[PDB]
Amino acid sequence: MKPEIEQELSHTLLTELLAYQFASPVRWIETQDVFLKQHNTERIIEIGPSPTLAGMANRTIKAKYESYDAALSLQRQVLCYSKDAKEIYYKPD
Amino acid sequence: EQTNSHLPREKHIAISLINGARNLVLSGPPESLYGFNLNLRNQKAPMGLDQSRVPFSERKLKCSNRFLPIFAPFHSHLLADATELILDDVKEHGLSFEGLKIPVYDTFDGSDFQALKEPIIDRVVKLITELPVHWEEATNHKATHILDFGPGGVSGLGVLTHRNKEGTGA
Amino acid sequence: EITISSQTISEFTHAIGNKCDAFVDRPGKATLAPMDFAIVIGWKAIIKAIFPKSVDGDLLKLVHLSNGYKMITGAAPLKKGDVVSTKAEIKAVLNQPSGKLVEVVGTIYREGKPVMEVTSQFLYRGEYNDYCNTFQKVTETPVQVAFKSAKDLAVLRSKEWFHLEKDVQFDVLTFRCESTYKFKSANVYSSIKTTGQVLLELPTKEVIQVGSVDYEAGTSYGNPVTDYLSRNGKTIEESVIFENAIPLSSGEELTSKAPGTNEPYAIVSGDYNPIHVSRVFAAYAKLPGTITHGMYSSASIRALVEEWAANNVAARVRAFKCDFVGMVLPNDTLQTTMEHVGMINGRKIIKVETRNVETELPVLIGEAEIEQPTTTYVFTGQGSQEQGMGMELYNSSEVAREVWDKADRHFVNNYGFSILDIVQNNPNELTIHFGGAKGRAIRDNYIGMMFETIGEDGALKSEKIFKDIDETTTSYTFVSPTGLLSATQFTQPALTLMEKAAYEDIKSKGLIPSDIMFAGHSLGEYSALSSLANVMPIESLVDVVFYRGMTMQVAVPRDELGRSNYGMVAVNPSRVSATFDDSALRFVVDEVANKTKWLLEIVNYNVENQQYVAAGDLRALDTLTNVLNVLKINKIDIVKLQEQMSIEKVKEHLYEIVDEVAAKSLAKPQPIDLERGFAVIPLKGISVPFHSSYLMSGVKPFQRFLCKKIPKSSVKPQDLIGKYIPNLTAKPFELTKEYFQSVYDLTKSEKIKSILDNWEQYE
Repeated sequence: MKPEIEQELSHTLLTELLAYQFASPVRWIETQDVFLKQHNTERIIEIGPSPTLAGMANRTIKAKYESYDAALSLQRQVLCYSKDAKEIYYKPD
Repeated sequence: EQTNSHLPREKHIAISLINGARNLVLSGPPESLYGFNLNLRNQKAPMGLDQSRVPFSERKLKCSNRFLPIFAPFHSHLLADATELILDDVKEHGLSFEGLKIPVYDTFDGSDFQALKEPIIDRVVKLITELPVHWEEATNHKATHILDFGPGGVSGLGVLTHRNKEGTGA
Repeated sequence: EITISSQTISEFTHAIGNKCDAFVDRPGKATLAPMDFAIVIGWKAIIKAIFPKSVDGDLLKLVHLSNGYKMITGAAPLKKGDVVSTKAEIKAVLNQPSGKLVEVVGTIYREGKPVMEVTSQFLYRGEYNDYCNTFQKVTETPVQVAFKSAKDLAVLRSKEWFHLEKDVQFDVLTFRCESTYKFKSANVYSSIKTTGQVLLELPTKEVIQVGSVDYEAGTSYGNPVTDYLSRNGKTIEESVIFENAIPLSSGEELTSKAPGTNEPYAIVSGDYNPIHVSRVFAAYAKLPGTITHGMYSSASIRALVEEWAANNVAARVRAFKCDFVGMVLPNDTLQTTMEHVGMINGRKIIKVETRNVETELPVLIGEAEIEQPTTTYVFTGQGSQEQGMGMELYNSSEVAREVWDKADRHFVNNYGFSILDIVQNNPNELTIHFGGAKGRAIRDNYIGMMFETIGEDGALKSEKIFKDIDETTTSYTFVSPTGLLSATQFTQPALTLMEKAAYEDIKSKGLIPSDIMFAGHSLGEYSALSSLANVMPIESLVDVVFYRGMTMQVAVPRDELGRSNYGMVAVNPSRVSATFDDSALRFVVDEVANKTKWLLEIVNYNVENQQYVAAGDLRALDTLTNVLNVLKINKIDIVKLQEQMSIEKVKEHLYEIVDEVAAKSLAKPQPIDLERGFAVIPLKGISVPFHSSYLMSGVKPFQRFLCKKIPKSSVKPQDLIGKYIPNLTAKPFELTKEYFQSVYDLTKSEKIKSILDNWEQYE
């Protein structure tokens, strides 16, 4: 695709995704089943006031990917900006 | 089957040595055997759990597992390509075993090497590298004294084959 | 052209002792080649650059001083099917007091595309006066000059080396520049050619060149172009160094040992220098014996940092450079240290020193850039607001302070409030005053913000809801009894400012990987693509997220009390029964919306079997909290009724259950206060069932608002494709025809189904 075309296809799709995100259910399960499984992410970092997605990640790891992380030997590190700030900035105690 | 379900078949794990009723040796890649004992640490219990006050059928399984000082995946499919290469070197040299005199039991089948259609060396290289070990089938004795000339001594084969034959008079 | 065979890799890794499993041949994995196999590919291109006549030296006193590797950003490592060629260019031949330095940068090509650069550096020791045949090519540091007064534009237009080719006003300029020096004595220059491009960052994130640099002079003593940028601007610094460097591993673990002989590495890499192998050449140049190859100590220490710093992952190390500060005899034992010091572009700067342990003298001083682990960023939505969001991150971080200060003075100049005092000193009500000349310029922002919502009857109720702000209004009051920071149109600009304040502080420290996959929940969505895809500025983000808060709030009809018959409920299906499935409750929601002809939908698909959030009218919410209570005591599982009953007769089975609780739901006073159930936690503070089909009518003014706040040129697709996980279509963002259909089947869009029809004009 030409670079002028592949913006316009992405421009309309990015707006139609956000505008209809307002009125369609957020599917955070198979969202979590992408960046835990399809991408195999070690560092999951929440940025927010309180870990409502770090705790939402840890409940999906133990329910769906505990025997998965043992078999493929991934050590997933869950992190938030609320509590785990010293681990992100690499200023460890 | 829990661990190999998350892994390809080139990292599949199989039973290699069966040293008894409750003595097994697993074999595979070292990283996927490390995938085995991470799962087991979730379902095992520490030795000082003191399950004496919980009834028997609702106890948790306890075990000790650790890697052996062995630097090849013996008795598995990982070395099946090596088996054709080894007996080619047997053919290039003067390696052959003549007429047998005492019965030597097969390790996988449990049969005698005196009754073979095949030669012995191209049988035994299929038997160290590829085929698993059924040890208590292989020492299905009529025997009173058993001598381990092998390594280990107090840690050798003789101590683990002692516990299989504690009350059978060996 | 060299072809990377499988035999050439294994002979190389055996010669250097690289144990790492990515380089040995295994089925189910493409056999990877070493990055130190660059010098095997590119030796005959590099050392051909010290043979020309203009660089005339005693070659037998050559000292290999430093070599460095650099993977090109976006290039894959070498494989065993790759047909690989090399072009090398020579950078700097300069006469030093310690000799004649030669730097050669050899860029290794593969199928046309470049893969990695090898920055090698030599030295003809001695004294050399050949200033006629010396030169230097340097790529200068990008300096970002920030223009703040009005005399500053007058200064560089007096500089004859600057020539702007456009009539474009500019705030800040980055000069990405390259130089070519020629010498005439030790520190005078015979000629300088300095060219370069000047760059402007637009508010729509498009980079357009403003002009050029063309400097050229003879018999100078310094470069004016760089000395102007040295004082009148800051360098664009990417190597951000920590305050206290952290050691990676400590103890004795680190040792390595020299070979017995240098003959295996010489025949592999082609490094046939007889200093390393021969007794007589090494004794001729008075060097202490048949010393080790430098390229062995390159590949040996790099194999140490690849397993002890990158956790034996071969793809992580992307850059490695070392200085051959000392010499090592064979069988010497080398103890190295390994230290994590800085960051650049999300990959870890790691500095190493290799010391001969029986002498304690340094041999190598090196530096490596390895990738981080595979990182993903999730952004928190609304629900977790509290007073004091990141004010320690506002008081202590520069870069996070300029995103709050830039945003509240976009609120206080265009909407009439300050978002800092909403976060810091949370009020219960806020009066917006429409005062003088600029105050009448603020209330007509509020008059233009009109949402349109057609009813269910098909009649277009083009009606005015803001009677409260009209051409005579001088003040409007925002009221919320809990607090303004908990009110909907103020909670969400407070989050996306806080989450971009934390992101741009994290981004300024060099922490952002290139292979990241980022996401956000409901409100977080915007906080993501404004952070990582930078699709809208700080000022245009805060308009959308405030407009979205007023789009969702008055989309639901209120009574005289300002309360509503709608709401949201968080559902834990594990608390009713351990055998209560995912398909258990979403079957319950399916039938009870079909029976009563109400709207009830689960809007947050957060966690399998533990965290769902159901939304709809409160009569359906009092229905659902009573069904999941009565199915706890009766222990009725639907999936066990699948083998007990047929497919259709479960629809007639629910009338004995749900009609009893639906009648008692209407027997309560209709705008009910929801109580806590056994498997039900009602969200206290919410009143609008967003992410449901109720708000489908209210999208069309909001969909028009994004088309002027998200400009056409700001969409950089490379940060979107495969890294952005939406919430509408929860598989990653990709512009393929199967992806648009998955969007269109879920929302019945109008604009994509036009381009889904005439799809074939893409290539």
